[PDB]
Amino acid sequence: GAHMVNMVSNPGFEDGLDSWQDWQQDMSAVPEAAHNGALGLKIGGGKAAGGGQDIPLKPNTTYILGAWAKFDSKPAGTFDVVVQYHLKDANNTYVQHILNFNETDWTYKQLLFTTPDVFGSTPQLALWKGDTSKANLYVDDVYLVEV
Ligand SMILES: OC[C@H]1O[C@@H](O[C@H]2[C@H](O)[C@@H](O)[C@H](O[C@H]3[C@H](O)[C@@H](O)[C@H](O[C@H]4[C@H](O)[C@@H](O)[C@H](O[C@H]5[C@H](O)[C@@H](O)[C@H](O)O[C@@H]5CO)O[C@@H]4CO)O[C@@H]3CO)O[C@@H]2CO)[C@H](O)[C@@H](O)[C@@H]1O
Ligand SMILES: [Ca+2]
Repeated sequence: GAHMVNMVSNPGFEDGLDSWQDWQQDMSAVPEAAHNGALGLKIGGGKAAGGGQDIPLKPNTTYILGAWAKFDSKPAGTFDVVVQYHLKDANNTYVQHILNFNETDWTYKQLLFTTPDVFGSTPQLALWKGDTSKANLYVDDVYLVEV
């Protein structure tokens, strides 16, 4: 109203891996992983792996983080979607806003948070598949919207 601002670049992986860092060389944008559109992100099983992007959030602002994910077989651990940054306080507090997934059917989760007055480091959006079973992880439509 009149627009909703989304802060995630290439949120649906429709531009492949554009804008996303592939930390463990274990990511591909493939039709297999799509929940919407032509592509989704597949993070390959067998080792902990993930990727992410840096996001310039505004201070004192309400954001909604949301994502769709599923594992293609039962995981031991989880796949986590995280917004993280440091505060500029005495303890340099590291803040993490976390969605945890372990489902084998496509599942949507979301959370709301409000950013501080000042950031101690540039916010990062992390897609972290910490599970080490053979399960592949699909994730799609990762949104971070200002309201
Ligand atoms: O690989 C080369 C590449 O590395 C980049 O650095 C990456 C690195 O590769 C990743 O391994 C690393 O992954 C970390 C995630 O970013 C971060 O979100 C995650 O944080 C954990 C946290 O440690 C943990 O305490 C927390 O537990 C919560 C549970 O999830 C909840 O269920 C429960 O209720 O509460 C607890 C406590 O809050 O979970 C979160 C989410 O999993 O830790 C990951 C590592 O274990 O990210 C690095 C980037 O930040 C590097 O930048 C590149 O330059 C390089 O090329
Ligand atoms: Ca998609």
